[PDB]
Amino acid sequence: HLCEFIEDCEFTVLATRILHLLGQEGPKTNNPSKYIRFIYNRVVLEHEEVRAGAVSALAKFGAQNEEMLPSILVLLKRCVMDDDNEVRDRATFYLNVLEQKQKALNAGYILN
Amino acid sequence: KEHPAHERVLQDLVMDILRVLSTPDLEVRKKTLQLALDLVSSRNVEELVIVLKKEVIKTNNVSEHEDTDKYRQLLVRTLHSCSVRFPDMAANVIPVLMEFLSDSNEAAAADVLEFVREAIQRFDNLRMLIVEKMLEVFHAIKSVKIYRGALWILGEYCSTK
Repeated sequence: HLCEFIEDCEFTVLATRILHLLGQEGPKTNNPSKYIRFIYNRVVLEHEEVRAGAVSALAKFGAQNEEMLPSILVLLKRCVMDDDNEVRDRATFYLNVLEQKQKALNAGYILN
Repeated sequence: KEHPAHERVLQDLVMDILRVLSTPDLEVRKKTLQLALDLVSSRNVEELVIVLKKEVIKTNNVSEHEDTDKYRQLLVRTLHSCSVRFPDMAANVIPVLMEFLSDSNEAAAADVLEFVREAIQRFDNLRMLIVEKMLEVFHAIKSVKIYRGALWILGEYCSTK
């Protein structure tokens, strides 16, 4: 309900809060395809900023992986990628950051 | 124009004609600009450029742009193209300056466009000055646009360690 409605019940501000929370929660509650499905959408919206949250939430999530995620988790960041300079940069950088640590290690430091 | 035997001169006479444009009507003007761009094998250029600069001054003036603004953007496009081909010069520096003066996004977008481009183009030298120029501009200024500007530039970085 939240997901859907909020989508078409708007307000960016809400998203900030919820994002943050969601950010922690991920794969302890599974339903991956859906959740992904959502996540993509959330990003769908413009705003470098709106887009950005899906990646950040993801870090706790990614790290944990779910009912299918690690392989693919690795595949995805690749599949979804962006320019728009500082938006480019965000993709690049997260990557670059990613680039910079053994992704397993990477996850551990950053997450905390 | 498909008199592709296309004589030198003719291209050249344009400016004269173009002068008339100062008695505006953008829409007409606009048609001109496209038209204009074409002839230049990166030449009859300077005289023009100069003239452009004249335009530029003219553009300053006191203005109450409403139509001409548009023109400016266009001009810049028209202008942009040339440069690609060309080796260009001080004139260009001036845009940079000019741009600093200005206050609306579309230009920033162009600028940015330039950011991109230039990032590709790198013969560099100019940039550095400009970067300086910019440094001034920057010091000299505040805004989201700027704020954004900083970001990329910052991103860019080099010397004066």
